Amino acid sequence: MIAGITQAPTSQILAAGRRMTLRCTQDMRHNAMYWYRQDLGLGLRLIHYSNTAGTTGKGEVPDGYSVSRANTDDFPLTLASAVPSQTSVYFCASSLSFGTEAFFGQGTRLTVVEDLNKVFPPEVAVFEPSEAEISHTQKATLVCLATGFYPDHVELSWWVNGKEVHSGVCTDPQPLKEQPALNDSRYALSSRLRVSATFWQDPRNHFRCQVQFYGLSENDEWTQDRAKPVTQIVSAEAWGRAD
Amino acid sequence: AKEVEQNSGPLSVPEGAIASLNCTYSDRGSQSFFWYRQYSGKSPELIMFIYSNGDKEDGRFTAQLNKASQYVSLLIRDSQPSDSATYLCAVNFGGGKLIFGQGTELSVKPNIQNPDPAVYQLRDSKSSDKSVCLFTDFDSQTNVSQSKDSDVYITDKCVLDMRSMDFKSNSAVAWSNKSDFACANAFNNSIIPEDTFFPSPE
Ligand SMILES: [Li+]
Repeated sequence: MIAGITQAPTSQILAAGRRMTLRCTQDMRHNAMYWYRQDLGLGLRLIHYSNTAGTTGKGEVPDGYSVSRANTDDFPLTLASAVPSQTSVYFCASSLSFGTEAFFGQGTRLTVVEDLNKVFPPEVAVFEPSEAEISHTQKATLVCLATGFYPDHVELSWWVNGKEVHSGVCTDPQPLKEQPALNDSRYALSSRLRVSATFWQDPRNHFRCQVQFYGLSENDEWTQDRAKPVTQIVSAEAWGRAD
Repeated sequence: AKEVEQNSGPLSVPEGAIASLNCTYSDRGSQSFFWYRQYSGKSPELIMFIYSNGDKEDGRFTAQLNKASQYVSLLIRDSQPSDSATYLCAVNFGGGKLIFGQGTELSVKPNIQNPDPAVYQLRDSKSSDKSVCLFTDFDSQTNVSQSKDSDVYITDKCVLDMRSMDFKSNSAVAWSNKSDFACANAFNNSIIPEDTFFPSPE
């Protein structure tokens, strides 16, 4: 019945030089609140912290960020002038008092881009189990590929007969770069779903790979020929086949 | 992480074995010690806390603190592939700071029952010229190398668990839009073991 800690937005693409406030609110009457960024080599680095309403302090990496703590509920993180090194995953956390268990929010993917029309949605395709796999193992692996996306703000899920599956699934933990020589390279991500040969063979079974992309908001301006690369779902699907 | 330190790993542990994670910290002002577990694309969640010297046990987890030697450790008995996560050491310091280490990625490798290494070619369910290569059913000691060609894409391996069959398997995927590509150009002798079953697609 408490909402707990919630961060807003869940995703943001920012043009360089723009101001941005990440919000974090909690309805748990917690006194201590924290902002961290997480980056692949570096783990979680404390940006700023606030042990109590009206007191804030600098963490390990405070430069380029500020916070305030006017109220117990809220701890806003402000980027005065966003630069590409601020591309990160940001986590707000809170604890009842300084020293107790920290509870983390869901995280905010923030990508700061110098050029907005580097931003692209994924294309999605499902590849059907090979007949040689079915014959050799009595199992049937489907592969989903999400390709051509930038930045890497995607969540891939599998849906079998309208219900999300987790069993027999694995998805790459990191997307790969399609052109690693380019520092603005588009990305690709794959996932597998493996079922028994008889499940795949039933033409009543429906398999869908769904990719949630987080892009430009409805606010942002767009002037290119192609569609505005908004936050959107791209899917692909296959039906079971006896033959 | 500078007052709190951890090896980044990845640490690789065979399933069933003890996984051991260690963390060191600055002694000035350190009060309380935490182990967080963070799954891929998720938030850190508290698994254990400790504040006095000695062992603390909870199920398969054992935390150990030695403040004199300035380390804290986590043991995971009977390790399962679903323990694969990043483990984050956190330390409470006087004045308000909750400082995290860099995290150690633990990979708990399944014992592949019947290795049957194979590379299969799969066609797009939609009308196109597209296919992907699936290397699968290889043992957990197989290393999948990154592509050496810009236009050939090769993923890292992952473990899937078909829970109702009690069956785990490893796989990696490759693909390319190069005109003369064969799956063997990606899953070549630098990656695949001897006697990989590599059937021609029909
Ligand atoms: Li081997």
